[PDB]
Amino acid sequence: SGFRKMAFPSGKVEGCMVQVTCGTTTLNGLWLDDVVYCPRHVICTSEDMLNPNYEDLLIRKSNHNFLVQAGNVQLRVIGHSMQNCVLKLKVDTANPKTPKYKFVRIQPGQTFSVLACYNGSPSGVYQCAMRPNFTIKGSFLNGSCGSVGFNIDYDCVSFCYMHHMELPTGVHAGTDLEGNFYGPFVDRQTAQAAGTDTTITVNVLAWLYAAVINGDRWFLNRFTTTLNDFNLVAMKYNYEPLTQDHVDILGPLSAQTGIAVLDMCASLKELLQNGMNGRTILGSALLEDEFTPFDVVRQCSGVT
Amino acid sequence: SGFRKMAFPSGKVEGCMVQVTCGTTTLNGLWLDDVVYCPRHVICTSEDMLNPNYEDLLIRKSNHNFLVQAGNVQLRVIGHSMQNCVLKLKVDTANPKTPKYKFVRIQPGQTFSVLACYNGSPSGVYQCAMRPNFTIKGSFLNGSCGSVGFNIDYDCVSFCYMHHMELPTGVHAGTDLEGNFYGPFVDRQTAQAAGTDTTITVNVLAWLYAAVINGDRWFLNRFTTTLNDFNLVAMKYNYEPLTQDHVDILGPLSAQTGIAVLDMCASLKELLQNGMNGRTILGSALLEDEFTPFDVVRQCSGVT
Ligand SMILES: C[C@@]1(C(=O)Nc2nncn2C2CC2)CCOc2ccccc21
Ligand SMILES: C[C@@]1(C(=O)Nc2nncn2C2CC2)CCOc2ccccc21
Repeated sequence: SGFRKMAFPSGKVEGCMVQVTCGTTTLNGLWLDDVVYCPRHVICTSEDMLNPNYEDLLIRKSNHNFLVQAGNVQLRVIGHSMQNCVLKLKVDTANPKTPKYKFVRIQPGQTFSVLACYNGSPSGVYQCAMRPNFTIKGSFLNGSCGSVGFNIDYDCVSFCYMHHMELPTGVHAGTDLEGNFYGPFVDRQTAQAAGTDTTITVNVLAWLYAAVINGDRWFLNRFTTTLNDFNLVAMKYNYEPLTQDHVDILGPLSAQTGIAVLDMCASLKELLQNGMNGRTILGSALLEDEFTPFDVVRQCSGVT
Repeated sequence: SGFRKMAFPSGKVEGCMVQVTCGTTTLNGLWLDDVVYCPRHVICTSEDMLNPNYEDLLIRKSNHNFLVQAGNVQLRVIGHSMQNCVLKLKVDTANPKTPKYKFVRIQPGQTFSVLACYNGSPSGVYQCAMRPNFTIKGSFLNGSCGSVGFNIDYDCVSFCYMHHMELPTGVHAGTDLEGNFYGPFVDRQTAQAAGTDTTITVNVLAWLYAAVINGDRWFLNRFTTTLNDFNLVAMKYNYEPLTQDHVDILGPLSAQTGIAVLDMCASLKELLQNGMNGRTILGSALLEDEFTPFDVVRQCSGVT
């Protein structure tokens, strides 16, 4: 037992991190097969970021201007193209460590692991969620752009995120591996404010189920509620509305614990209305929303 | 910017995980050079755990009774010995993926990453701290024994922990890689209760410095305190006493932020006495103590 904010093992993704340099700018690239993926802002100076015309800035770049280094060995760049906000650099060598992989675009509320990198080298791994306002709250310093977010299904790495930007509020923005930004964000040094960061209700309920499985039961009460009644409270507390799809997804956790989904909603409702009163749930003093119901099942069963 | 509970990249340790089976019991082993390290309780039945005589149980075991599998390939066991609470299985093949490594015994308050494993396969990675009562609060199910805790200094993995046990309270106990338990715990299914789980004061102060660096400054006040005055409050709140050694260790964070160590102690004192009042610091509603001052510097500078 015990329940932790766990990230996927990062080895398969570490084998893909390379360093990409264009002019004075160095960031991270993802090397899969004979292609290196990186944020297109690698071609910009700090001055260009205010109002970059990426197509025009890219005409001045040739294959030899993109320096790609995998560990301490240089990769030969034989092609380059821009797909949305990422550059795809064709190299003459397939990455020998390329794992089985997919490029997926996740939904808000979904979680993933980030392998934070600097100069193509991994610094650490942590678990994130795509917020309902399409930002992530990561740990990213200068040089961390090009670090990726991913999930793993046994031996297949599903890449879902590539880091590009830090908003003036300290939150993070990026793209899927096709270069499309999550949310309305653009790769330009301009006023971009995030919308309401609501709480991922289905994730909190999944985490309440993990708490019951792992022995933290104080918050369980004698009440029940309905989806409509719960959602009035959820609205008031800036929580995502709960749908019948969410109830269905929580079905296995409900079955394993014997606590009906709406009963757990009534427990959550009282926690919202009354607070924790100085108590904790799974070592946290706030309601955690960065575990999906699939993460809870995975961790509570021991999936590898 | 942004600050996260970050674990080290696990690739180097994933390359060392093997499966060890003895009789009906399967757990994890750590393969470094031509030795596989695992908890000695691999030789026990569930019945043996009540009062095992490890030397006597081990006489009935031969090299061929320890089945070691690295991925899907069997390793030939050519020697076996017991060192304290671990077994060292000599195999005929050096692990080709053995990283540069050390075996270190950490102090309470120190943090490390755990690569939770099942049947020699990695399931996830998370950051831990050796609690002041010598327990860890991990996420460990049946079959996770033999999973290891570690730190990394560039390319050198310092192994500090091997998982062995779950106490009836849901907390975890284990050994360093020489097989010596942290704390007073023994590998026997018996009444073992942990002592006071105090808060690692120097870690909380380090995390308050990370919060100021990353923009969360509301808790900064107009006060100062002394070590002796701070420690009276720390005692009342079950916090570890702060020593001049801790003040010295926080020196670089104090320098970087311009906030004297004792001023931050006065901020911590008011947080203890007054609570958070429904506010958060780095997305947490409790004072976090699982970041050392070295972890804060590492993450805030981008060490790889
Ligand atoms: C490259 C840059 C950026 O945000 N980098 C970044 N990302 N996460 C963290 N950091 C560092 C600031 C800490 C700089 C600001 O202008 C922009 C504008 C758009 C896209 C990127 C960027
Ligand atoms: C093997 C065992 C154990 O605690 N295993 C373990 N460790 N972390 C998690 N789990 C599973 C229980 C979930 C079982 C109980 O008796 C003992 C007694 C001593 C040492 C080990 C053990």
